[PDB]
Amino acid sequence: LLSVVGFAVDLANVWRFPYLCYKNGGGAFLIPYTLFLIIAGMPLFYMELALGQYNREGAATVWKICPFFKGVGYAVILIALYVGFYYNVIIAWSLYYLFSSFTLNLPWTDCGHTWNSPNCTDPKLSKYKFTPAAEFYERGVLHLHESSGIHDIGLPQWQLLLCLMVVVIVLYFSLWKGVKVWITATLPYFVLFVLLVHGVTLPGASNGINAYLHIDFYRLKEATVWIDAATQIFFSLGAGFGVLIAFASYNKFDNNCYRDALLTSSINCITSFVSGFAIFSILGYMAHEHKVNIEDVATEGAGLVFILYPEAISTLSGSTFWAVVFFVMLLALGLDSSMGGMEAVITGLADDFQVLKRHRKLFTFGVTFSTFLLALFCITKGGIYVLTLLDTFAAGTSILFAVLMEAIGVSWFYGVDRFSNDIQQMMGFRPGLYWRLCWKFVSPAFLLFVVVVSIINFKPLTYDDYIFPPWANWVGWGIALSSMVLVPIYVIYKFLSTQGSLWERLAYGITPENEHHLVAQRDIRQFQLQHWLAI
Ligand SMILES: *[C@@H]1O[C@H](CO)[C@@H](O)[C@H](O)[C@H]1NC(C)=O
Ligand SMILES: N=C(N)NCc1cccc(I)c1
Repeated sequence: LLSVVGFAVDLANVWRFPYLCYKNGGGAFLIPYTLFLIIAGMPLFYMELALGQYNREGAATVWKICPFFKGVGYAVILIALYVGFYYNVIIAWSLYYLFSSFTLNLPWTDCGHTWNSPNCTDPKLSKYKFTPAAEFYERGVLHLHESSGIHDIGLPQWQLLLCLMVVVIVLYFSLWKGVKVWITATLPYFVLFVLLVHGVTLPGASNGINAYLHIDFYRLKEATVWIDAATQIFFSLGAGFGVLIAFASYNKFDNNCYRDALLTSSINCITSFVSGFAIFSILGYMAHEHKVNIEDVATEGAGLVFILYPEAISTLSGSTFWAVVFFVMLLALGLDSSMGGMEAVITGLADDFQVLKRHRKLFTFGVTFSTFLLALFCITKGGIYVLTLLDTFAAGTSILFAVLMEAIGVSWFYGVDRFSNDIQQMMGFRPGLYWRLCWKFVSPAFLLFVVVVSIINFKPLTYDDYIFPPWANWVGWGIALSSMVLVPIYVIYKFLSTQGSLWERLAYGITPENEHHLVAQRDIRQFQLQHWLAI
């Protein structure tokens, strides 16, 4: 019953939300987060679920309702493929930490090991990169010290190569035949609650809680926090990768997508809040232990959780049991999230091409073995730089633009009243005025604003104290545009491939393929003002 908390929690909420929150202060990130969850996240979540469940198609072939928008399905499939590259490397880190967490002297506790620089500092006898946990993550896991930047990235690390190989083999044998246990669905919440309890009882964590609950508004005057919050909203819920549409493809018709959207968004909100709470309790405790400030006590990159959660584990009694339990939780959660993403990709491209649906094993090998070879850039010596580049640009302005185009193609060109009648046929009740106003007007306007301020207010990409070269930002914007350009390219392809006059081309591009016999009789809904004045 209610296998929804095992979809409402994913590696985003527990790995990416921590550093996005910490990077943007305390609750100054939580105000835009819940705002976008109320006006944009939940409406588009419910819209994607209803679309997939009604049309019975994946992310690419759901756009037979307005053919000019299939480029958006291609774009979200490419977003998912881009995210998988650096997303399986986080699972490789999880597996390496789980393998290293089977000793009784955890390697992130003392710093008399071999991966330690002569500049270590121990609070048991600061610059937040000379601590045993940070020096284990950077030099004992990543081997980042052997890399001068993103230009000088070495060869893929051997042991991380083994971990990534295991991860990719597991993903293949999970996805090679199946169309897709509850303990791996409730263990995230158990671990998060244990961590919350210990964090609130930690010494020095009151300061972290005060810093987390403190809402500074000069940070809200700027635009970085809003773009971060929007991107995290569409990264956590999954709207923008084709995962919700591909998973609703297999739902029953009478399934209540409304209550699933409501409950998933609510669990996501409370889970992210409790996750930030635990994270900042650990951060306050770390600032107390290392005798520094909370603002410069840890990294603001993707490896923040691999320094925070080991540091909290190192305090609990029986630290090895909790290390093993936490990293099994993280590994299983990441594996489920990656199964979801790769199954979104495979379902989209297999409902699009029937030869890809017939050869499920070969196509799964092609999708998995390609994200393995391209994840070899993120497991190099300077692969944290490639992972930062991808995390910044693979799902950035791209996913916002993609969900904006989904909302537009469903609300304005397909019809929001047509979509509402579809939903009323599926479940039995019209969505409601709040939902239609968010689908048609509110969510598209906010998404357009965020995309525009994301393109016009763009900060150059940096790691902790390392500035990426300009060509790195050019490469990142090329990665972001490789998906945002699929929509106009498909519009121009579908326009230059439809026989007929200009108006017949427009009609055939905006009319669902199920009703392409109407254009012959010149009966097009979108060509009347009544269609666009439907609220
Ligand atoms: C350690 O600190 C010294 C400062 O005297 C510096 O010269 C050296 O490069 C540092 N080694 C590292 C960061 O590995
Ligand atoms: N659960 C969310 N929101 N994302 C998970 C995800 C997305 C794209 C690709 C992969 I691999 C995994």
